Amino acid sequence: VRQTTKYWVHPDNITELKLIILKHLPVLVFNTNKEFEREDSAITSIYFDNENLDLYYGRLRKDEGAEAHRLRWYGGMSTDTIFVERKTHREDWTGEKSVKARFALKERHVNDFLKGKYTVDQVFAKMRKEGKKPMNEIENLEALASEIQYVMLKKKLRPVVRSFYNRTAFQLPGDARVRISLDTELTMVREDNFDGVDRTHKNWRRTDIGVDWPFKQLDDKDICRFPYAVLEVKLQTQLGQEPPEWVRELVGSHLVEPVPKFSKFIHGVATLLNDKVDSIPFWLPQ
Repeated sequence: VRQTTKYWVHPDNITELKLIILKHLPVLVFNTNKEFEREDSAITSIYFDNENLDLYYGRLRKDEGAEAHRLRWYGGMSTDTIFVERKTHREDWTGEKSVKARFALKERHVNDFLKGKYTVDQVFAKMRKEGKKPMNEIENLEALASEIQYVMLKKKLRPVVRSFYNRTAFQLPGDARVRISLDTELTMVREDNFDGVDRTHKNWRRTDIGVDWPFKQLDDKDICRFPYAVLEVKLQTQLGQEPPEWVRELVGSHLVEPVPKFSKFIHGVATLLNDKVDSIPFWLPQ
């Protein structure tokens, strides 16, 4: 049985919270000398929606099958691999869950792919040629890309909001019993042109910022500097036991504030496009 929960963490409780976790879990690092630079922690996502904000409303109301679409990269602006990600909301008798699917695209192909000029076949030509991945897996990835490209064109999606944050990942590899992420410097930035400002100049992302938090060059109206860290806890508890006592103690402690449905996408839209949206998540006033 797997459970996911999200919490806010006041800046005054961040260090103390880290000390508790690191007592039990290692931090993942991605260089072999186990040294890391400032940009290594960065994760940036460009969320797409249309001018009616169809996707925002779908995710807000938690419609069955409501999709969120985002283009994500890890690290700094030299990063060339862009993840085209789709999150789907699911509900049934067993309860709730989030389903994520993604495929990878070189940066220089992104615009052209989104316009339907660069086809899915073209996208996966090198992958098929290589013969590394089994054919069925390739055909299923291509179906994913076709579905995403179709919605993008069909619903006229465009860049709307960017989330940026630094993520620390606490996890002992090959052990999913407990996985914890702490996101700091959380920021949302406008990427839309809804007020007539062509923020991306028809690129898939603005280029007047990189990962240079705190992004002092942005106009105040374009940015939301979130005050709290966001903590996410992914448990895979073996039926029919309970989650580790240190995990339970932690989540129930004064250190964290549970915000079950929290969503950086939804927070960004509601905060930055406040005069435009007609419904608001319940972690915000009304």
